[PDB]
Amino acid sequence: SDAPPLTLDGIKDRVLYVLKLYDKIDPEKLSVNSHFMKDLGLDSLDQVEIIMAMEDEFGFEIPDIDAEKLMCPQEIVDYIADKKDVYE
Amino acid sequence: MLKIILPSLMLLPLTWLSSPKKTWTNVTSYSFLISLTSLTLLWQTDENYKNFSNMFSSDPLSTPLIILTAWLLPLMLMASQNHLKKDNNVLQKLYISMLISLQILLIMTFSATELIMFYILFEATLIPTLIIITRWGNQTERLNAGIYFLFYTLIGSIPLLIALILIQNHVGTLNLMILSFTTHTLDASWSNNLLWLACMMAFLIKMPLYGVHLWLPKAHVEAPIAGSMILAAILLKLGSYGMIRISIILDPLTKYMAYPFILLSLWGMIMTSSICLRQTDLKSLIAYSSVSHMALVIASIMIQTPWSFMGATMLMIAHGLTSSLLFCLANSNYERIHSRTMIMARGLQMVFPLMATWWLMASLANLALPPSINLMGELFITMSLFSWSNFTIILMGINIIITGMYSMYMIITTQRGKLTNHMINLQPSHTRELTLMALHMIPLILLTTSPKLITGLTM
Amino acid sequence: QWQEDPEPEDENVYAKNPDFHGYDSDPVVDVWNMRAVFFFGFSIVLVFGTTFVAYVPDYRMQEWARREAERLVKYREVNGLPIMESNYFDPSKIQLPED
Amino acid sequence: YKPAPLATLPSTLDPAEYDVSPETRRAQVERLSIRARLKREYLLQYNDPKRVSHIEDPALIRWTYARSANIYPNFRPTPKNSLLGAVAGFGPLIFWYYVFKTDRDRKERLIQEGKLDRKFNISY
Amino acid sequence: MNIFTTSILLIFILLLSPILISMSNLIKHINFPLYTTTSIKFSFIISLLPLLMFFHNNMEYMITTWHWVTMNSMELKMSFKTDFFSILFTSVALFVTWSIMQFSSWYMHSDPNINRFIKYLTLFLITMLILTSANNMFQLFIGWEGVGIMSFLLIGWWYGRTDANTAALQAILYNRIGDIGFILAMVWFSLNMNSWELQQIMFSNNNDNLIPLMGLLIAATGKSAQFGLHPWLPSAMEGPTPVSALLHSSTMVVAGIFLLVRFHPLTTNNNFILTTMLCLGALTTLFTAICALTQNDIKKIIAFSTSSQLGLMMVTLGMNQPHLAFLHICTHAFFKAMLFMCSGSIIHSLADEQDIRKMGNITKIMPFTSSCLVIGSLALTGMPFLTGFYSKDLIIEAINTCNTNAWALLITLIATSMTAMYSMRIIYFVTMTKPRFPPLISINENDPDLMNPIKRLAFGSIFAGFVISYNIPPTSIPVLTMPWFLKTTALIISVLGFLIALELNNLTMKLSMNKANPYSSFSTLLGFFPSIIHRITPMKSLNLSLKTSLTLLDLIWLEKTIPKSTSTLHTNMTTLTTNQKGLIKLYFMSFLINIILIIILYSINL
Amino acid sequence: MTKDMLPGSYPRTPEERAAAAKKYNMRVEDYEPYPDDGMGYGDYPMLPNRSQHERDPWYQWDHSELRMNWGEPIHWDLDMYIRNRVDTSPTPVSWDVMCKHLFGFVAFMVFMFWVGHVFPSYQPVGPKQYPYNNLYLERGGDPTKEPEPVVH
Amino acid sequence: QLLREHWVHILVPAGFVFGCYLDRKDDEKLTAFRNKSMLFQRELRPNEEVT
Amino acid sequence: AFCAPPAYLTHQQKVLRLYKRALRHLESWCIHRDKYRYFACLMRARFEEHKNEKDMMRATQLLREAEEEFWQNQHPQPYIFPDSPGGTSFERYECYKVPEWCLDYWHPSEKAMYPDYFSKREQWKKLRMESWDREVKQLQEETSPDGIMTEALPPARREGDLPPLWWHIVTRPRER
Amino acid sequence: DSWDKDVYPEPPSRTPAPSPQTSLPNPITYLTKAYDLVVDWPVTLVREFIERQHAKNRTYYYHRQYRRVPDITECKEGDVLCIYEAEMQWRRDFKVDQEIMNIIQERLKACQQREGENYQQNCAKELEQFTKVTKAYQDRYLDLGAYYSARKCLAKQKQRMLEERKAARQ
Amino acid sequence: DARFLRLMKFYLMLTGIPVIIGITLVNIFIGEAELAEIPEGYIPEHWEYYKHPISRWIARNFY
Repeated sequence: SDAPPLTLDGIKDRVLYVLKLYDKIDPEKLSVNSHFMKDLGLDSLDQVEIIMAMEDEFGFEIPDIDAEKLMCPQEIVDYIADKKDVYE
Repeated sequence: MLKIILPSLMLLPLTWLSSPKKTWTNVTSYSFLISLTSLTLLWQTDENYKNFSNMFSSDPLSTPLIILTAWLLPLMLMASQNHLKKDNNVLQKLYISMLISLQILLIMTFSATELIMFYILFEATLIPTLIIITRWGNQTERLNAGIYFLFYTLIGSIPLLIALILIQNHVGTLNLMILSFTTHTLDASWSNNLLWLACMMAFLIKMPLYGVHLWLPKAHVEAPIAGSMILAAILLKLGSYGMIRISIILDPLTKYMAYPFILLSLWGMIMTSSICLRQTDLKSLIAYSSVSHMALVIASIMIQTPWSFMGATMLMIAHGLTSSLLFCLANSNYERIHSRTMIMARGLQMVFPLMATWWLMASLANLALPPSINLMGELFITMSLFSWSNFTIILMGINIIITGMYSMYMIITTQRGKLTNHMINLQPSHTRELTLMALHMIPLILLTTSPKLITGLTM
Repeated sequence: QWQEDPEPEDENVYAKNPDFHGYDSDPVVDVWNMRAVFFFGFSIVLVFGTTFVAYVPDYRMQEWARREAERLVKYREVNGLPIMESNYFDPSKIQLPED
Repeated sequence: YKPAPLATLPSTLDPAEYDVSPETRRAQVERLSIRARLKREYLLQYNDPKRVSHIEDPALIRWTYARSANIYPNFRPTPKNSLLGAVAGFGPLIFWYYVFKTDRDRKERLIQEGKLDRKFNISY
Repeated sequence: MNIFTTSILLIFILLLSPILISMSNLIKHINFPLYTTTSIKFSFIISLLPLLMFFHNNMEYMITTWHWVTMNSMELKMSFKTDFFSILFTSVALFVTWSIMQFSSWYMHSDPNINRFIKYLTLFLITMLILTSANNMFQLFIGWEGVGIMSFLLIGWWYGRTDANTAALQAILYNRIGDIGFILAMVWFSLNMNSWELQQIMFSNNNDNLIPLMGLLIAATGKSAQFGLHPWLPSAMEGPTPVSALLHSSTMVVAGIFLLVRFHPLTTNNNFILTTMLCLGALTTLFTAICALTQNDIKKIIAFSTSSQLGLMMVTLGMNQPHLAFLHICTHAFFKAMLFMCSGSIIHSLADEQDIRKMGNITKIMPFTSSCLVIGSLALTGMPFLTGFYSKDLIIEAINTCNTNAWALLITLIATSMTAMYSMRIIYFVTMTKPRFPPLISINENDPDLMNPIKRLAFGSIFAGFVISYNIPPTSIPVLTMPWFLKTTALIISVLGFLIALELNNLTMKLSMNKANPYSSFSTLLGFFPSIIHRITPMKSLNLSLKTSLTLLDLIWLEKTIPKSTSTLHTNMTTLTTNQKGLIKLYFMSFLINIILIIILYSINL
Repeated sequence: MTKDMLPGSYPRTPEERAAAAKKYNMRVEDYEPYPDDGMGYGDYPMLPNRSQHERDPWYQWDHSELRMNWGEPIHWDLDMYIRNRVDTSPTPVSWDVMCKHLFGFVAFMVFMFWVGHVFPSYQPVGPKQYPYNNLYLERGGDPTKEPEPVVH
Repeated sequence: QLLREHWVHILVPAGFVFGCYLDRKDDEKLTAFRNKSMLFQRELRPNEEVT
Repeated sequence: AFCAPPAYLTHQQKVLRLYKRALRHLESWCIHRDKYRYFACLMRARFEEHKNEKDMMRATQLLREAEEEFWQNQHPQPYIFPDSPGGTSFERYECYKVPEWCLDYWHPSEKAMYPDYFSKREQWKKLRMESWDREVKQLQEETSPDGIMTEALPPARREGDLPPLWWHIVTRPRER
Repeated sequence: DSWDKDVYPEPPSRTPAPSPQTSLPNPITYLTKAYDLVVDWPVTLVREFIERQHAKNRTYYYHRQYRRVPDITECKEGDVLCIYEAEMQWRRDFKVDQEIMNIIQERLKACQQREGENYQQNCAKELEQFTKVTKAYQDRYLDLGAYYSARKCLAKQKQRMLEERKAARQ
Repeated sequence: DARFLRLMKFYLMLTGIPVIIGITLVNIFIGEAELAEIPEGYIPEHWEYYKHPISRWIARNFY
């Protein structure tokens, strides 16, 4: 009855929202096209820590082989959206 | 019982005497009208049976069948229109002028006063059948059914013949409603024991057992649909009109002698019903389900009790419709997909949202459903058996459980699930076929209301 | 190669006569046949056939049963007889063998 | 833990999946090429225009034909099969033969006294 | 003799109106749920008048309405029975169902087909009242299996999710077993009493009616899923939550257990099945309760909770105190059909999330449901006057007072402590335990299509048992003597089941990793009953159908014995027929043999 | 369909095995047919007994709902091993012990009832005392025969 | 008129008539025990026949 | 969903995957959230310790018995979301997602409604039929003569061209 | 309905004799008195109007009496004529021997329903009437198959009498 | 599916309404004859034994 659909902006303004709570990276100087391993100083293990918040933010647990690929936070906005069929 | 046949003769020229684009229409319309003329014989105000002629006759047992056959004809004549959409006008006529003969010959049998006229039409039903399955089959294996369907039906027929010969030598006339009266008590001799075989056996080929029933799947798998309806509807469950009539002369021995054929059913009645879980060929699936039910009817006649016969007549006719129905339900998909496969089109009800409600009303009638007749037949057959033996239920219950699986399982793997997205060739529905399932059920819905009609000799 | 014509691929006949009922390709044979299917069969044979699903009285002499039965008790039960006496064919007019 | 044929074990156990050796590794590559060439055909044929009918699915057919009309030629008469079919065919057929018979023939000796009082029964 | 008959039929005419108008080219014009739900409102209004007639006079009519068939000293007539059993349940199973459609418009909108949905409930809602109202044992049987069939079709509703198709079919598997021992019975009575209807059937008070009566247990265990057939119900929570409310707590689980109370004067005169009422019925009060603790999906937890309550009804039949049961049949609906009714309000507000781990402050975010859920679960166990006393009291008074058994009391009493110990769980992890649920707040509430029905079950769950306690004719003579620690048992014991569950679910707060003992893993899943059976029977009782019955017997043996052994017999004798070189130096030496034979033939006869 | 695209009979002559797995579109080593002992299992594979649940439920297949692609040939008994009938899904508890606690529960469960049936939890009182002898008239009797002797 | 592209419709009901006659020629062929049956054996008013 | 899982080509993702599932089998033990948040950082160290070892034997012979213990520690009923495999609503909304080819059987009186949505449809399907032979030709001339073939996952080259196989993923039905 | 259906004095009806304090209106008679003017009063007028049109075009029917038409013991073997009459005379009584059993059934249930929990010693009169019937029924028609013809019943009645005069010999 | 039911529902009404309306009118006006006893020898006319009007009309024209 409720649960209004997103507009890829309540995602993008909400994904980056999440990443700023992590406190080990992202000192309010990241961006939307900011890769993880090469220009933020993460491990691969530090990446699984990221996707779980997004998983815990929507409830559609990402498969094994899609967190392997999602590094940029745009790519996270870019996969959430292709699935949930946004931009009507 | 003459005003029926003689019009049905006049249909046979009508097809050869009609124009091409007017022929299914005329012949279809009157065949319905033949049903009404094939219904006047319901005026059974008394137990005094309607012995019209010195050869033709009637009963409460036949009058369902006689009605039924004239009702299957428009139906079966209709369901094979898109099938053979392309063919000569000749075949498009001959397939009518051959198929009708089943109506005319069976009427003569089911009305018959005798056993010869039953006999010499018990096998004259064969010419219009074998001609079909061998001709309009769609498979390389069409022919072996025309061999199996042919010979088993005959290899038993000939002892059956010889016994009718013998009975005449002792008595003279070999007819009904006389042998019933001038009946002698048998000596239970070995020579007289073989007679009980020969007079039961061929009918037990029709009603298939756990044994000889290999002709029944090979037949239905390969018939287009009209070699499947009648072969399921009134060509099968024809033995009963034979097996009830002939059983009357020789009751004082068929107590002790009939335990095998009874018992060979009540195993196969469970096995065929349990085979009918783990199968692939849909068009085979139904063929066993008929063998499952009719195995109960063989467990009916050999007990001679009224509710047992009633348990058959409420079951034969209750099965012929729903059987002839379910082939159409499959024929609502084989003509679209062209494969007898229970898995290829599984996630329907997105595309045929209504036809599902003809599967669903049917499969329920396939199993024992309370406000129905496939139960009332399957119920009374249980009741008589509980009298015959209080442990048949240990065998019956194993079926009605299983019957609650495959009948519904046909719904699951054919109307529930993710659709096979890769079948563009799903024409939603021909109004041709879609009204078949009406012309099966609305009989049941009405016939279920007042089944005072459908009962046998006894009620 | 053996030189038979190839398979005829699917036809997809809901392109002309999207009102195609199932009977023949040409538009005006479906309509004037189905109306024959319904009326000759589906209307009258059910309706006028079901007119006998209620009519055709005393089907095998059951309605007549109650009358004679209700009669047979009120004559037999009032006077002193026991209903359902013991049997058919009284021991008179039946000659059993000896010993 | 103890695996069984039913309720088999996970794949993280069962020490395949670990031996990345060029004799074990090549398998998981070549199946996968064998697999991709094939699915790519279905992809190349699913969304092909002019595909108007369904798709054949021959392997599905090879399973039915293998199961229905390709059994009897593959028969060999053996024990474990001739002994097994009789005990599946005639066994239960002969088990009950004593049951229903003795059910009756014990029912019959009682009826010929009255020790098994016929209550209000009419079904025959 | 006029008003009473004229209404009890008329409710069906109300219920046949939604369906008989469902195909008129009219449903697509109007609000068919409200139409239906409006009819349901008048049906209850009409239904009270019979109930208002019975309490005043206790009249128990036996309407027929129809003659179906004549059959050899059995006039098969439809006919309706009504005596304290199809006069109250007929209204309360109807009343609650008013509180389902209103819900089922709110829950399950954004659905292209409710009109098709709502159709099927009234198909069901008719069939259950038949089962209830049916005089015959066959008219009943219509309401036996049509009830079952129609649940297969709402459990399996989203006709993907074959897991839901299974758990629908799983029920039908066990329901068509409950079919059997029913049909054992309805066969036996005919074959000993040519009636099929209850009235004459009662006259077999003295026949040692042992096995038919045991068949009813099979019928009981199918619909009223005890233990040999328990697991279909919780698995059949994959369907929509109102259906789980309507069917599987108030209008199907009653069926099997309702059957026996209509046969209550025959379970009286036997002392063996009168036990296995208890020893089987009470098993479920214990087992499913233990199972119910360490589950997480609510709709399962409520489902399990029926199965114990389901048994405790049978435990009434564990003695000859049946009328208490029917009183517990009623009250069991004004609770369970609140919680689902209350749980979908919890769920559909937020996402389809329906396990408790992911929510913990329903008190504050929803002060409404967290007020009425408690009206359910508090009143459920033993709250001293909220209809789970006027039910539960008179139960526990008897169980510890009749000469029944020893272990049955314990497992009940231990389990009667245990209706708390999972209600405490639900009413703590959901309603307390500072929240945990994803951030988006989409809670829609105050919708008068939601409160107004939730209100009434609360009004019902509080008042009705009292209202029914006195207004009914008192039978089942109540032993009330009960020294200090018998009459006071259900009260303290439910309080006891709070405190432990409080400390147990309070010690999960402290930082400590707990050990995976078999306890709370045996009971976490099911007691392993599905996990182990649902992969041997369909691997044995299904693999005992291919290689012994199709690809052994029907196909590769039987196709040899008669046909191919015969064809081969002839074609082998056929080659030796006509495989001679066409000479005459051979044929004549072959003829001359015949010449000698017919000599040597004739020269013996003489 | 082709004759030598459909199955055969127990491929002896190990050169032939290539004409089975490449027929069925399969890796040769992985293809070992049935032991041939008796039944008409011909040149069909074995394909270890995976229920179709352990298959990674993500990854859209060519045949949805069924966990197979357009080929990757079929387990013989793919009627039971679909996600409609059976699940051999690896269970957090082991079969021999899992099959033990259940039957170990019940066999202990039943034994208490018999233990309890010995010592029923009765209430220390007498039985009822009915109005008349044992009423002989509504319980069901014959009030033209004798009266009955019993009385309080 | 034209070449009678539809006349077969007359064809079948001529059979139902002809059958009802042949069904009746059967009747006057038997025509015995017209009243000699023990059951009815009713002498009529002054008029002539029964069946 | 949108990729293919190949052979798990190395120890890394095998562990990230193990960490993924194993993590999820802790919250069902740690119902409360504060309780949960603690044990993860400890188990975090259980990997961050012995981070880099390079002993492939011991890497496996730690990673192998890592489940010989975890299996006897995991939770039987884990927390899987709605829409997740095995979970509620994994397939609920699949009884409606019709495959969009069937749309091309509606006749007028059903598509006489809205002459625009089909005015779109024809200019979509014009793109499809007019982009096929160019599309397939790429797959033909794609350098896949022998050997490795994962899926080849090919894009559109920078042209006035449309990518490879796209009717599958695009034009698929929505969700809800 | 005739006076053969044991319609024992139809009301032993009680009486309305309230005794509540500050007495209330009873919804039964506060509503059934609102019922016999609103749906009974129409429907009573309609059938009151249906009746008067029936007596305009009144039509009669009758019962079709039948005869003795001698039974089988007078009847000859082989002679199909005689036996056929007697045979369809017996199946013509096989109903009336059996529609009776429908009436007792019909009468054996309504008794205890108009007696409730009395149920016995007030339905023994009807129950003794039932065993009396069923005993002759089984002694008439029990062992028979479904090909029941009077030659079988006649033999059933004739096997039995032998024991009736074999057990009177010791 | 909708076209169909619209036709199924119609062509049955095409003869169901002439009947059901017609059969309500016969019973309203007339029908449901009564018992009677023979006038000491009358030779009833073969449909003086059946109740329902149309049923004792069919029996006149036929049978």
